[PDB]
Amino acid sequence: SIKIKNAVEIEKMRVAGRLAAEVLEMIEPHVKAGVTTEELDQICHKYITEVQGAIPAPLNYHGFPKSICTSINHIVCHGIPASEDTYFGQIQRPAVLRDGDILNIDITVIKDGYHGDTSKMFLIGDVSIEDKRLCHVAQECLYLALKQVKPGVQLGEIGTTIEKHIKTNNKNNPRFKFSIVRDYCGHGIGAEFHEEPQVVHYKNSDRTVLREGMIFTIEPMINAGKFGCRLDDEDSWTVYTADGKKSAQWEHTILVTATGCEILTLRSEESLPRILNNA
Ligand code: NA
Ligand code: NI
Ligand code: NI
Repeated sequence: SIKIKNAVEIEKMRVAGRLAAEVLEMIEPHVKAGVTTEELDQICHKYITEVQGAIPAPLNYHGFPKSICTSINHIVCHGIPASEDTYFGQIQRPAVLRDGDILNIDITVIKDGYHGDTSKMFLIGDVSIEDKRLCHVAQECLYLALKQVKPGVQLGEIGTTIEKHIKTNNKNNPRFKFSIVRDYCGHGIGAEFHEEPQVVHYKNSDRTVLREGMIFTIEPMINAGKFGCRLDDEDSWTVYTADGKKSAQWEHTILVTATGCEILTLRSEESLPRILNNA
């Protein structure tokens, strides 16, 4: 059952989404070669708890051992902040940022019982053209999906729009060909982290109709190689590309408006409007 938020819930979700964006704005100057993901987790936990008077959701309700998810390079999602690089058998489980890395920081804040969920890519020092393209095309996927959202649109149009963009990029850029992760989806979000509906990022024909007052996440994960992932059996959380190529993701929490959508997690650096009129 999908929740339609009332005026009061929308204003609390607006506050939680602004707070989630603010964490990502605050952390940026700390993100550089030689910093551990553990340090970023400490800086974010202190800011969320002591400055924002909010809660980091992963730590408190999801059984996650830390306050933020930090996914580097071939990590797709749910990277665990740590003070040292470890190994999942022969697979690197990184925690220390190096020149050339891409980094996803995923933030989920609760403020007065409502969730704000968002993530972005950081480019660490001199990043390859390949890796810049991957991060840039992943954000184009999110932006283009957002431009399809308005009351009356079927949910399947989101993944169809993302897969159309990736098929177009693959036709026009066969040196930089990408795939869409199938294992993880966007979701209704509000008083509860995981609400209806599920939002897949690949071509599908889900007939669920978007309505004004629905709030959900769009969070496409784009792989530089094949679509498949592998779960870390040792730490229960770290998701790797099955082929060891890099993966990039961007996430926004969005409110369906009368004529389009509101990006509740929009950041100050983004050249996307806070409110899209898609009618
Ligand atoms: Na990645
Ligand atoms: Ni998230
Ligand atoms: Ni999410």
